[PDB]
Amino acid sequence: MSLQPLTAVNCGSLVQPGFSLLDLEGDVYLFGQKGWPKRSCPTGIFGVRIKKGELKLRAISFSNNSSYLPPLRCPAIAHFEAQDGKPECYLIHGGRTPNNELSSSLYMLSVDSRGCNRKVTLRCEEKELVGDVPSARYGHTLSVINSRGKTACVLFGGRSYMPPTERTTQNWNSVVDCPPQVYLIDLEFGCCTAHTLPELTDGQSFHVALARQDCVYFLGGHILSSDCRPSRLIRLHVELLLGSPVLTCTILHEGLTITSAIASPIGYHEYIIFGGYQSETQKRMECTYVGLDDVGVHMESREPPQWTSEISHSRTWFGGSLGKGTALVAIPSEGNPTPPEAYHFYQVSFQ
Amino acid sequence: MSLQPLTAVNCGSLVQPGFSLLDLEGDVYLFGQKGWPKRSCPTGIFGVRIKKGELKLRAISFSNNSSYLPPLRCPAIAHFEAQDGKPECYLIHGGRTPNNELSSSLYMLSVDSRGCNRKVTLRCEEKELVGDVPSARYGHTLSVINSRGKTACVLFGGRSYMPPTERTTQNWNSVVDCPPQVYLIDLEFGCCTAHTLPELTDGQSFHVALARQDCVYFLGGHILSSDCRPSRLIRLHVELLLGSPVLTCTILHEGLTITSAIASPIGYHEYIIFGGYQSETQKRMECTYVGLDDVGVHMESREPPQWTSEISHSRTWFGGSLGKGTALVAIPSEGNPTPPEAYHFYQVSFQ
Amino acid sequence: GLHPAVCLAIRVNTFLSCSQYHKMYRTVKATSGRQIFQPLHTLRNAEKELLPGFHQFEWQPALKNVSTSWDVGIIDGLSGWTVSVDDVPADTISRRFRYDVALVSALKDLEEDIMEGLRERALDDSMCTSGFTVVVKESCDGMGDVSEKHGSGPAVPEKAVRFSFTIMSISIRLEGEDDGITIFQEQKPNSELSCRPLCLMFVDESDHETLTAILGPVVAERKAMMESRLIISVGGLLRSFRFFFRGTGYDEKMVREMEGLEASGSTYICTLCDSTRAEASQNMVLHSITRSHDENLERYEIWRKNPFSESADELRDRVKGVSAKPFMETQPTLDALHCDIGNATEFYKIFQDEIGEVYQKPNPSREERRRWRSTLDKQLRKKMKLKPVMRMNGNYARRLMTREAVEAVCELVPSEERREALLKLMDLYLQMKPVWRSTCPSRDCPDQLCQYSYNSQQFADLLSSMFKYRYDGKITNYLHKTLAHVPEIVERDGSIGAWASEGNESGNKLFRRFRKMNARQSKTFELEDILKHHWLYTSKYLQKFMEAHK
Amino acid sequence: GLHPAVCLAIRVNTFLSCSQYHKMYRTVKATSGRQIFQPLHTLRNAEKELLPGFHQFEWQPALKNVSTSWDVGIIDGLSGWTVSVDDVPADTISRRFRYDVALVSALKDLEEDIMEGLRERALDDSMCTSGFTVVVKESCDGMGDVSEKHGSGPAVPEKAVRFSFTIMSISIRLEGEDDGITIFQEQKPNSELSCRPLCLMFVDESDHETLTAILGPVVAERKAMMESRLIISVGGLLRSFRFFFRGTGYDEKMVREMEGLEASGSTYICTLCDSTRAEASQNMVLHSITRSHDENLERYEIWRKNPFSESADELRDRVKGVSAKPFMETQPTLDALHCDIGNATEFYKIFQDEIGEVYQKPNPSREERRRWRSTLDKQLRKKMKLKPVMRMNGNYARRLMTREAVEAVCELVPSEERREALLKLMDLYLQMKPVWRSTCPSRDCPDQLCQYSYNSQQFADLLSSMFKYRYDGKITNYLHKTLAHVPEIVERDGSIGAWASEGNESGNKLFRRFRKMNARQSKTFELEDILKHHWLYTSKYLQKFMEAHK
DNA sequence: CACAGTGCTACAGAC
DNA sequence: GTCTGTAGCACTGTGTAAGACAGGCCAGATC
DNA sequence: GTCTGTAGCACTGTGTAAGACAGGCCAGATC
DNA sequence: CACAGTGCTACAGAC
DNA sequence: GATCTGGCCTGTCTTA
DNA sequence: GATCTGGCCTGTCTTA
Ligand SMILES: [Ca+2]
Ligand SMILES: [Ca+2]
Ligand SMILES: [Ca+2]
Ligand SMILES: [Ca+2]
Ligand SMILES: [Zn+2]
Ligand SMILES: [Zn+2]
Repeated sequence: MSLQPLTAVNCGSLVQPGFSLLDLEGDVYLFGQKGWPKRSCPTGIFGVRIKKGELKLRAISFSNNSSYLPPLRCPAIAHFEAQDGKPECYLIHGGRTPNNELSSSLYMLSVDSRGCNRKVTLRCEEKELVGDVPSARYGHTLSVINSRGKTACVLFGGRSYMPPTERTTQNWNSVVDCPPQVYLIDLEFGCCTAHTLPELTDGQSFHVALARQDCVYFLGGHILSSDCRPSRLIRLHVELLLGSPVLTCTILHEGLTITSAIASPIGYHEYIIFGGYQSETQKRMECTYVGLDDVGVHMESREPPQWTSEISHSRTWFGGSLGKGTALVAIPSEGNPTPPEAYHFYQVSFQ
Repeated sequence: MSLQPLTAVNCGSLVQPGFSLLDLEGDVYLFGQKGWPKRSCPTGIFGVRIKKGELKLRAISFSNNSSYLPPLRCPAIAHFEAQDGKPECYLIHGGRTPNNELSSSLYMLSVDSRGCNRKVTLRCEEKELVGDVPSARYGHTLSVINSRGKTACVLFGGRSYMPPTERTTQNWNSVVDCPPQVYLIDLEFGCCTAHTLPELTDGQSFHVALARQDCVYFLGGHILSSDCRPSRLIRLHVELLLGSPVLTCTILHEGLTITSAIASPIGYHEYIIFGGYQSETQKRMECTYVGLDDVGVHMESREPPQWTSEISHSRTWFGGSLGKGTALVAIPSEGNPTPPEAYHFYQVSFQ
Repeated sequence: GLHPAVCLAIRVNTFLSCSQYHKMYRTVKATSGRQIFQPLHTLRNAEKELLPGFHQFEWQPALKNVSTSWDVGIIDGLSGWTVSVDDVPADTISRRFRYDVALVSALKDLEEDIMEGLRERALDDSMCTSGFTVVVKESCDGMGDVSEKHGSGPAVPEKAVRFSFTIMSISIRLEGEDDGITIFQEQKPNSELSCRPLCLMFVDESDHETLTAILGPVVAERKAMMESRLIISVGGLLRSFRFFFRGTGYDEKMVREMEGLEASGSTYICTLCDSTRAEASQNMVLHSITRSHDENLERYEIWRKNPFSESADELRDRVKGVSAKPFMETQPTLDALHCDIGNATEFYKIFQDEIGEVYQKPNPSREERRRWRSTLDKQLRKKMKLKPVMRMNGNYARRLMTREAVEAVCELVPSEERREALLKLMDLYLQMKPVWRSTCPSRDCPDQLCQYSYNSQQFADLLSSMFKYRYDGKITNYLHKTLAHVPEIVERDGSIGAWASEGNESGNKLFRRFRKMNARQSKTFELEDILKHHWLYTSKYLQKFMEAHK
Repeated sequence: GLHPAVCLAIRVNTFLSCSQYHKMYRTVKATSGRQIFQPLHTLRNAEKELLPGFHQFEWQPALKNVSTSWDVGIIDGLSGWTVSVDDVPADTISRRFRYDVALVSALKDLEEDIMEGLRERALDDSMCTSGFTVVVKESCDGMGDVSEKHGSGPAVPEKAVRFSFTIMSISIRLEGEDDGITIFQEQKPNSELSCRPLCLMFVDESDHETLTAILGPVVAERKAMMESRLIISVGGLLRSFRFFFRGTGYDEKMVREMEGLEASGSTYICTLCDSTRAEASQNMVLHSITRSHDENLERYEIWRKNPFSESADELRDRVKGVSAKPFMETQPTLDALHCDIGNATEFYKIFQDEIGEVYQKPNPSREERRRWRSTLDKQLRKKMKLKPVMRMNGNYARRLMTREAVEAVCELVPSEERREALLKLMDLYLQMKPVWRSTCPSRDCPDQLCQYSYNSQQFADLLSSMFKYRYDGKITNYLHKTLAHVPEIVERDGSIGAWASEGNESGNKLFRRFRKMNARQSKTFELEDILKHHWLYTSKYLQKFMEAHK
């Protein structure tokens, strides 16, 4: 366990408090630049490379085949691994754009060509969705499941803006948890089914999803109605059987209380959960390891890296997982005159 | 006959609107600087080296046995040529202290030691003046003369502050031309004789003096009573006999009208007057050549180096002669924010 | 003594600090009183009438997604940000009036001048109450270098954004035919005295995030507002107004932001036109205005959907510079102020390069260029009495372009053909300037207006001929805008300068004096108080008391 | 109908612009008037009394090198510069009152309070009128970032220098016998309400040549004036004043620069003592004040004349670092304000080093320097409600110095005995601070005063104990000044901080507003009318009216 | 222990 | 029982550019 | 014949930070 | 053809 | 050996 | 080869 400071070098104005790291085929790409894309990099996506403490951001270039994506802030990323037909995919949906609206449109982001010289072109294919569309929402989570042997996806959680009845220009900027109905999205075709369950009383937000082998475990998120941070862990088990995707669920004894957590895969299916927060005021310092198996998910805390007094004292913090048990964290920094760089960074690593 | 534009490199805060340039034994040292000396060079005297357009100023350090000098503004310099026993002399008297005052004390400044690497220690020596002392004054002129064959010195011109009885805190900063009496200063001993002038019914200032072979020519200068800049040039001739240094004088018909002129030596005794102000607004562009022979002064205009429109339009300009027909000029400059260098420079040369 | 309205105006309108005022009141009262002025709590109690959230109103049809409660005063503009640590920060403080309410109050304040314009018209009273049309110039402009307060939180950036509107005109239509018939028209729209602040924020223009969060509700107000007509009981009679909103008052950097255009030195220069740098260098004077809201929106959908699988380099040509979703409609119109500043600083640059011989020796150094600037400014001050400048304020931009200033920098350039050239150029400019900067060129300067196109033609031909070295592949945004789309604009509007940024921009000065003298002052309260006090400064009812009928 | 004096006080005391005022007058007069306020032209001849060059006076013995004319008002301070091109140019605008005249006007304005103090004393007013003693604190402090005006001429720098004074006390001695006897003592000297401007200039502090040219006359009348006693006709009778001039209000840099010292970081730290930097490192609490005017003057004459012929290094050792002839005389005293800011910034730096572990790792990287600043200011915002500064105002020094502010930092330092140590330090500081901050510690805070030497001993011991790594060869000027010469100067002047720069400095705020509201506004007249209007702001006569007698 | 504010809300005093 | 003036509340604005000294070391000239 | 209000005079203060594009070339991966 | 000032001086109008 | 891309660094421009 | 002294850069301090 360890952490070391990172200088953001040039161009640290890109990062905003929510953002997303896409780890695919080795190098990982930052996503969700602050504001609208600048023609320095119109694509919107950046390869990130960390070398000798320096954090360098490179301008990706999309393929001509692709649609271009707005810099969504806090979307649901589900990494879909490599298999037929066309590996490997990052399903991004739907976040909220640099204007204030919620996309509610699923994008599929994939690698395309390389290099020639250390260069990677990408392609974004938006997919049409008929339904029973998912309501436009953000901070929900999405996950990839395979039942015999068909692959589908599970979409649940997240806030949305107040429906257009109660919607008022004084309450316009409020949000509310969208209702608790899971959406099963086939990757292709674009059919989105909406089911609900009696076990799910309420909607959540920022609840970290783990997905393996036709089963999906939602960690405790943040419920806005009763303002609890459930220590109840949630599990659900779906199997797709012609011609319906039948779905079940269970509550668990014990689950974590943390919102806005960072899951960095290390082992086969074993992740290290950093966690953003214990409670509304006080952030979680504790670091935790989470494996999962067919019996169930097993939790073991591991000794957290010793935090510099700065990050121990910082009000808010965020980041993403570079994967391979390696992850990035980010600390806002107040200084005058402006740094200008707004965020100190640290790289964290397991074992 | 040409001008090279000069960069002030670092540290152009030193130079100031009046100042003096001492050319002795090769290199020329700048003298006088804005305000009081700074610890960087406490002596107050800088070596000047001009290389590849760069104007570089270096600290000079005095000998242990020498007095330290205030950065005078507009003193009378007389460069005393090599002979028994002790070349090479610069008689500086008395200028204007940066803390605003007139100093009536006369300094003899000279070379001492080198290098061991390109370093010249100097020595300053006050001289007690037995007199019959000269009233403290500025912009007056002083020049060395030799008669049969002993050597004395001639001091005349300049202004001074209002008589101390008549000086009121409202008229304090006013200044009047001191009375027209010449002071013959023997270098040693300190005897200063004051002498009346039936031919000069008025005092003047800024009048460039050229002294050859026991005769001294005062080129035109600004008179503050009638505010006229006489074209007439005024020659005097000094008779040193035992024990009476009686003094005669004569008016010359026609000469140049100039104030604050720069005399740059070229030939043996041939200096070119480099110009100054002809009127209270227009500044003389024309560059003029002056030989001095026993018959009289031989004066010929010379084709002036073509001035960049900047200096052709400059409100005011000043400088000093580096000798060997080479000299420096300086143009105040504006902008925003500060350049920082308040003065652009140019180097002029003959042939 | 005197009526509390006259007292209030004689406070608001001479800039007296409340504590300053009360100081004075105590003094006049104690000494020889027979107190005259009215005490503070009775000014405050005379206040509630003038601010919004007071006069009752109703909208036909009812407004979309807007509350029907008409009593709401100053609202914190955060507008329900849930301030959950887990979400985007709540950092920015703001206060705003609910737009519709600010309107009806702003306008019922004109009830005086609208009824007196109606009686000037000698127009029917009972009949034709409902046929009105109201044209509102709105403007939004940002302001930097604003220090902040220690305070309890929340942490907030330095720069402050002030969103304001002004009522330009109000007119009538019914029975029919009859064009439409002006009633009231703002006589000096560029005065601080008429600009109505609406939203005050602490935000940097650069971050788009919080700008759209806090101005989002405002936009839904206008857009939901255009369709409805407003019903106000005025002169005893309820009457129905239509509102026509023109945003004209932005600097271009911010226009470019709000409309998703790439900015601001981008190859696609014109906000109103599709020409690149090079194509605008070739043919300067011939262009047709395309860019507007609806097409920019369809343009973005092309940039995103991208149905033709075209490559980026060329895609950007096909959408012609729209990379982002515009969140507001601004009328396709130029701004007068930064046009004047852009051209002024241009000729400052041409002069500068023209001192030194630029076109003989094409490749000058840093040092000759700095020296050229030094002789230029030294001369301008020596003759034109203009100090050197940090940045080009329009006031030095008005004394810079005159024939006198040019003829004082004519002495500088030795070449006697060039003097002819830039001198004649400047006279061309003075001939076309009033065209856009006067309020209504149709009246004040008709003969310059009819000659504009031909006049700009000799101009561009003169640049592309003599000055070409500077203009070959590069032209400032403003030279292009001003040599191309102005005849089209004044044909579409008839006015430019009246729609200029001044009234917003110039009002910032008030904001600064209201963050110091009449502020609260603590982070929480203080915007509320600058805003209220602004609104009073700018109300007519108070200003009528200034002349006191001479 | 107000008396024109009362009205005038309303005007200058509530900061009302002539045009703002006349606006008010017209408005009140038209409505219900019965005009109350008095017109402009009757105020303009109303204050002819309150300005200088009005009341008649004379010195005996007659002053040296000063005219005998007592009617002279605002004088251009250039004071007869011939402004010939050939000479050193006159680049500066200034205006000043002839110092003596400014004085008799200040005092003739205290006539009221000294008569009511004399009666309160029941000291017979008519008898024993000649033995007065007047103690005048003068202060000179400069100000940056003042933008030049386009104007005509001449060219002038941005920075502006405001030279002022204030009457601290006036007392009496005769018949003999007892001490001297206070009559009047300024009750709040640090108020900008009493700071009397005298000379206003546009000058850069850096150039000595112009600062001494313009302030040269002023000094000459001080040092010619110390000798002669004043004769005023006051309370009906001719009475005579002695004046004791203490310049206490200069900041350190300017003290050094008018005293010929080497500013500001030179090896010789103490303006009041000969100690070097490293010499003041080892020993701290023990020092004896030497440096004084006549001594620095003789010391220059040594540095110049140089009879012992030491090399530069040794020579600078022999005069203890006097390299220049001082002109002004300045009292050997310590400014309170910049003392407070210098100590606060030192503790701010100690905090920064205790965030990280400096003594554990002696060689910190630059990135961690910035990182420590960022967590420190994060902390001080979360608790203590403070926001970082570039230069530190003393008001952030007053929130930083307190013990509960050291509490939010004590939570940052992991180490326990450190956390105790700096906490103990800060309590030492709060115990010694009031000594030099409060007006008269001889009464207000006697026990801290008596314990101060022991208390500072305690402190320096603590420093050289746990902090030595920071203090080994280097100590900030003010830490030394405050740990060394304070008990001495409080014993000497009797009190300190009443003499602080505060009362000068504050007044600068007025010079900014008075250069906008009440400026003329053009280069020529602008200093003249700021200065006049300031003087009127300062006068007691008006503030009396503005009290309204409860 | 700088000092004069900065506007509003409560909370007392006044016919 | 309304009217009126003053203390709570937290916080601002005026404190805003230069120089000194120490050590290394590369450039560059004697020798 | 004093008192009073308004036009001459020259000039301010509010317009204040980012990004785009083009060419070089050295670094560094690819073969 | 921004606009409301910024103070003072002359220069007219008013009982 | 020698491309290509990415890099900064610089050299500009245009708006604020 | 190899000093010396400067020279700049860097480095920081201390004041405003
Ligand atoms: Ca702007
Ligand atoms: Ca602005
Ligand atoms: Ca200062
Ligand atoms: Ca100051
Ligand atoms: Zn166009
Ligand atoms: Zn000392």
